[PDB]
Amino acid sequence: TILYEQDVDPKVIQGLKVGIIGYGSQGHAHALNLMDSGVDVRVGLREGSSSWKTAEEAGLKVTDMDTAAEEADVIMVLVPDEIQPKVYQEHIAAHLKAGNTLAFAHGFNIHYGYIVPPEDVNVIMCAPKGPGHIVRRQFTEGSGVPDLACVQQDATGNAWDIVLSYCWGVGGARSGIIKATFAEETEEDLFGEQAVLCGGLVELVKAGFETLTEAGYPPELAYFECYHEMKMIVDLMYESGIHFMNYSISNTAEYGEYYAGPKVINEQSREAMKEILKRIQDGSFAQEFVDDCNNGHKRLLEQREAINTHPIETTGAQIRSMFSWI
Amino acid sequence: TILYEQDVDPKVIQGLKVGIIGYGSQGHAHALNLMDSGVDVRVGLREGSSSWKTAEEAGLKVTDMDTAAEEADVIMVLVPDEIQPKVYQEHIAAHLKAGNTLAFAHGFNIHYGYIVPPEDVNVIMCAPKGPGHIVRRQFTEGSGVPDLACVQQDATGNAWDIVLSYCWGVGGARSGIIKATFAEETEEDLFGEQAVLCGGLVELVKAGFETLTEAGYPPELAYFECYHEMKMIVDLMYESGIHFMNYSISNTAEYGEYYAGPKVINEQSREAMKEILKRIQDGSFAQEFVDDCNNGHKRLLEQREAINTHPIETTGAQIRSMFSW
Ligand SMILES: NC(=O)c1ccc[n+]([C@@H]2O[C@H](COP(=O)([O-])OP(=O)(O)OC[C@H]3O[C@@H](n4cnc5c(N)ncnc54)[C@H](OP(=O)(O)O)[C@@H]3O)[C@@H](O)[C@H]2O)c1
Ligand SMILES: NC(=O)c1ccc[n+]([C@@H]2O[C@H](COP(=O)([O-])OP(=O)(O)OC[C@H]3O[C@@H](n4cnc5c(N)ncnc54)[C@H](OP(=O)(O)O)[C@@H]3O)[C@@H](O)[C@H]2O)c1
Ligand SMILES: [Mg+2]
Ligand SMILES: [Mg+2]
Ligand SMILES: [Mg+2]
Ligand SMILES: [Mg+2]
Repeated sequence: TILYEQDVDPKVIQGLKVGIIGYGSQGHAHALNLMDSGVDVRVGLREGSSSWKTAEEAGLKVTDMDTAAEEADVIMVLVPDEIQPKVYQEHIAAHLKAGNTLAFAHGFNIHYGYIVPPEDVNVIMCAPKGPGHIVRRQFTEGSGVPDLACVQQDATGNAWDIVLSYCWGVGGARSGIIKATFAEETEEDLFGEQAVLCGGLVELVKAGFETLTEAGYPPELAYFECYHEMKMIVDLMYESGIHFMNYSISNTAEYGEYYAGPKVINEQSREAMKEILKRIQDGSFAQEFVDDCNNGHKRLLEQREAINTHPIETTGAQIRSMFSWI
Repeated sequence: TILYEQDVDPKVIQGLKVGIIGYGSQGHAHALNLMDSGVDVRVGLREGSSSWKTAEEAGLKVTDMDTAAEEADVIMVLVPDEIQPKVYQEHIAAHLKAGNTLAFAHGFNIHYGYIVPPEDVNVIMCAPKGPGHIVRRQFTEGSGVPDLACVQQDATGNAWDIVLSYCWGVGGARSGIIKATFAEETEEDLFGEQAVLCGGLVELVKAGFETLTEAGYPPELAYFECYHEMKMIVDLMYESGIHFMNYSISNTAEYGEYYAGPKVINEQSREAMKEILKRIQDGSFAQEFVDDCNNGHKRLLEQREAINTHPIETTGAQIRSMFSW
């Protein structure tokens, strides 16, 4: 089920030229981890982008997107999902040669049919299960974010060797690579970020913080209890399991966990998770999201403004600004 | 509202002998952080404890609980909350002298009245807002878990100086010390662990993992998606705010966050939080917990067995054992 360093061949990606289109969250992580893994990488950007100089200063070769796509054997598309079909049609498609590989870090555009690649190129994905800044940070610390590896089209007959070697180059074989399909990855990744990692988690910490401040407790106190301490609890779970986190916390807390958890994450919460999954699988969430992107990110940005001005953020920025380290 | 190093005086706790009763999750953290901060510390344990040799090997003075309470000026009680009244009456109370300080790391027993200390001793609390192993790890890395500082009784007239200095000694001034009362700490601490940090968080990750495995996804994939990635998201929030974590994740994920969050943490979840807080404030949760403790921890241990043998735990133990670093 899970593959590690003995299951992959680093030489396969080391023998191919990689073009990373974009330099955002995933783009910088993939480009720098592959550079450090001995791969010939170049980053493709719009002329005059502010990210040009950043990438150059980090030691990477930077060129325009058309040049990166024409030079590369593996073209990895790391611009926002809603932008990829336009960037693909205008700067990538005409430069694909039979025997190149087009790669993604999410299956959204190929699964939902917004990009249809030509027949004589591989279509692969290396999807790190982790946000880009951390895909970079863990690799520099000797660890690595786990990846899902997928092949939609194998024109060379070695697409699997190529995608597994690319996961190696971004740190995935340190923690584990799982083979999956483009539809599986798209659906589980959408579900996780909606239900648990970003949707669920940020609303649970906001609701706790608002319960405490509504009840009269000071917002600095509520930040250190519901928000800052979260990292500490999750660090123990990440390293050593729920059983070790529950051994570290007091018996008072552990009884409280078992009593309160099903009350806060209730039958309705579970039914909402089933409905989240249903709208992912039926394509309705993907259409909602692309509709909002074609309406100037209207919903996204009014929701961004609301959370960025929430009292948990104003209180947290002041607290964090006063931390001192020895 | 928040106090830092310039607001505390390290020399006060450096001038007092501290006795730590117990050596569990908070106990080892307070003993070793105070040792490293230049305080004269001893740990008090039962003769023959398996923790005795671990504390000696870490370089602490270790004695029996009655000797540590007789040697000390500040006696910090870091045994489980349900057993503090018995250890206090049998090994601590008779050794308190006028001018000593009795300290706790949670206000549960003094708030709910299970311990009533004598009149000429200070009664203080330094409550780190973090699990003990991390109170120690952050201090050794040059950071520190923030603390609540409280004074229930000030016999010496300098109990505030002592508790703030003690918070300095365990790393609290690096991140912030807030003054609070014993009632406020007890209520907010019980609420946070039940509603958010331990109850809410573990059931959220369980429910996402079970949704995916019921829907046919493999458990190892559901572990990496719902459980392992959580640390990574929370790290960004801890270091740089929700606005930075939302800048790091894709626009697809950020739209997904804002659409799905209120559906999973719903109006019922919010009403359950307000009920959790009401049973904390009215003492009913405290009595429920102490009744379970007086029944052999029967409910706690059946629920511990059920989560320790959940597929999320069996899958995680096997995944984590194969990490290369
Ligand atoms: N964020 C994550 O951690 C994460 C996790 C796993 C997978 N994914 C997947 O990785 C992929 C990329 O996501 P991301 O979040 O890394 O992207 P991102 O950070 O939002 O992408 C920013 C990059 O796209 C370029 N860009 C933006 N709009 C553009 C346009 N109209 N034309 C040309 N370039 C444009 C930007 O250019 P400038 O530099 O010039 O401003 C920047 O280099 C997506 O498929 C995503 O689902 C993301
Ligand atoms: N856990 C946390 O992170 C946390 C966070 C903040 C505050 N608090 C508060 O800190 C206090 C201590 O909690 P904790 O979780 O650190 O305790 P703990 O780890 O459960 O305490 C274990 C220590 O208590 C001793 N002990 C156990 N039963 C005993 C008995 N019958 N008689 C004598 N000693 C006994 C143990 O002895 P042996 O070593 O001999 O087995 C061990 O040294 C509580 O007030 C708690 O609310 C805890
Ligand atoms: Mg993801
Ligand atoms: Mg995603
Ligand atoms: Mg606490
Ligand atoms: Mg507690």
